[PDB]
Amino acid sequence: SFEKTPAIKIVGNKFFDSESGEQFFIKGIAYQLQRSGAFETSYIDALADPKICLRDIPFLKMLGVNTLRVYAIDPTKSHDICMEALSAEGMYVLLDLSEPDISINRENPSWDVHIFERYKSVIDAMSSFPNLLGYFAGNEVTNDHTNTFASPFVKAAIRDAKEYISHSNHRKIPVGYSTNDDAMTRDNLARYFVCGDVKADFYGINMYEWCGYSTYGTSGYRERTKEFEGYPIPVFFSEFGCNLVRPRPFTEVSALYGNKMSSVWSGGLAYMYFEEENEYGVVKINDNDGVDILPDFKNLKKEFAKADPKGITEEEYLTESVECPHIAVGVWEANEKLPETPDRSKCACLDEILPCEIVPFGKYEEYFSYLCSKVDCSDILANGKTGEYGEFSDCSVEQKLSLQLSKLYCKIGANDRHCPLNDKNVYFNLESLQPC
Ligand SMILES: OC[C@H]1O[C@@H](O[C@@H]2[C@@H](O)[C@H](O[C@@H]3[C@@H](O)[C@H](O[C@@H]4[C@@H](O)[C@H](O[C@@H]5[C@@H](O)[C@H](O)O[C@H](CO)[C@H]5O)O[C@H](CO)[C@H]4O)O[C@H](CO)[C@H]3O)O[C@H](CO)[C@H]2O)[C@H](O)[C@@H](O)[C@@H]1O
Ligand SMILES: OC[C@H]1O[C@@H](O[C@@H]2[C@@H](O)[C@H](O[C@@H]3[C@@H](O)[C@H](O[C@@H]4[C@@H](O)[C@H](O[C@@H]5[C@@H](O)[C@H](O)O[C@H](CO)[C@H]5O)O[C@H](CO)[C@H]4O)O[C@H](CO)[C@H]3O)O[C@H](CO)[C@H]2O)[C@H](O)[C@@H](O)[C@@H]1O
Repeated sequence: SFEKTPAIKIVGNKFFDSESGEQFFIKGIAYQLQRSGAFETSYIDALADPKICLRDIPFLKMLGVNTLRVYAIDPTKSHDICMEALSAEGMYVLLDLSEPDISINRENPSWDVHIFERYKSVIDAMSSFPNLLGYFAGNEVTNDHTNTFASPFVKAAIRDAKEYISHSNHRKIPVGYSTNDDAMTRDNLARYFVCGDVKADFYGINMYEWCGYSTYGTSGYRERTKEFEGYPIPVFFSEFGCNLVRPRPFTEVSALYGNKMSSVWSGGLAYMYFEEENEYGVVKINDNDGVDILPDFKNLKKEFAKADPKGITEEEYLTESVECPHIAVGVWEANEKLPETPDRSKCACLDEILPCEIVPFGKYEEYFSYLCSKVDCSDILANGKTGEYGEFSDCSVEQKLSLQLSKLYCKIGANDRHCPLNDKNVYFNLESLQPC
């Protein structure tokens, strides 16, 4: 049963309970374990392990959260027990689609079949749950003025995730973006993610402006609120909880759910449940695998308990694209033109027909240098600054390398099955001889 968590839907720039019509405000906390290699996932999926989630849910209930943010799940594992247990306590999940080893690389961005398949797998693993609030298609990808060209790749991912969900049988779970709070890029990022023909469904900010005993005015929350007034999609703090002063009083929570902010913001999620020697936890897991409550826990509990956002109902709420920011060198370099939807079938042709391949089974960046000095690699280049994307730029890194390897082989024309790269991961594809 999911009775206690009816699906949340979006209308304009607010979330609503699809059954009651009441505005939904997030009172959340980030919930993600980390390991302190070839045999286990690099990330830990607490939602795949009942003994973990069932341990923590009583404590989450005590905090008074209705939402968790989870950054990584393993789509090969079941999640129904933990998701059902969360639902039974009125709790929803915001979930990143990426994981540390499969994400858009902010410094060398690509939007390709490998990352897209990761996104689809998470969508197919998690979309049956009514308490799946939303998916993030990226987290802090562009994070300063030096990597703004990564943002078109994120927007393509938003487009493609939304279309994959739309064409599937699943409930249309919204797909949004989570950003940091760099003063130089934050305005352009917010506009970019709602400009042109592709838009984020919602927008979360990792918000650390309020440290210690700050105020609505001095913290910055007042100005942030003024600037998001009328922003066309729901906006919330995907993280908050600056730890400069401890124990964190979390007085920002009083502001966030107060009358002035509640008209603009859809709430927020504290960062985070687990203590990881980074002093951001509200609990610490002991050597006995038990939960030790930390000094922050009671302050967050008290502040959420007191939080009573006055919203508006769906019915009362109910009663021309935005221009993309202009390009300026060193300042804003995210082209409006987006990479194409990765095409698994086109890219799989490379696996079948290419004479020379590199298996997925330091090397890569060096092998590109070498190959791309001998053949023209334009067809695998992706440029988010100029909006120019090569024909095979959506294929996996290994497919892109294999294409260049095979072009070099054909250019040489020895036709002797010696792939022109002496390396254990290189092989001559025998299927290439079979007569996309
Ligand atoms: O320099 C050349 C070498 O570059 C390497 O590539 C680097 C590349 O791997 C790296 O990718 C970034 C991802 O790792 C990153 O993944 C995100 C996680 O960081 C995030 O963690 C969250 C954290 O943000 C929050 O504060 O706490 C959470 C709870 O603890 C924690 O989970 O989770 C996200 C969701 O799972 C996850 O996506 O994502 C970035 C943005 O998309 C990626 O950029 O990027 C580096 C550049 O910044 C690259 O250097 C190559 O692999 C090597 O071959 C090269 O030698
Ligand atoms: O470093 C990697 C992590 O980067 C994050 O993104 C960064 C982003 O969060 C950051 O935002 C700026 C805020 O930090 C800044 O906040 C200011 C407060 O820190 C300050 O606290 C005062 C304190 O200075 C004083 O000493 O004592 C006071 C009493 O205790 C205390 O309140 O208050 C200021 C207001 O008076 C407040 O401004 O505000 C800036 C302007 O809004 C924010 O931009 O900016 C960084 C770049 O500059 C970002 O890199 C990511 O989210 C993390 O995931 C990364 O790990």
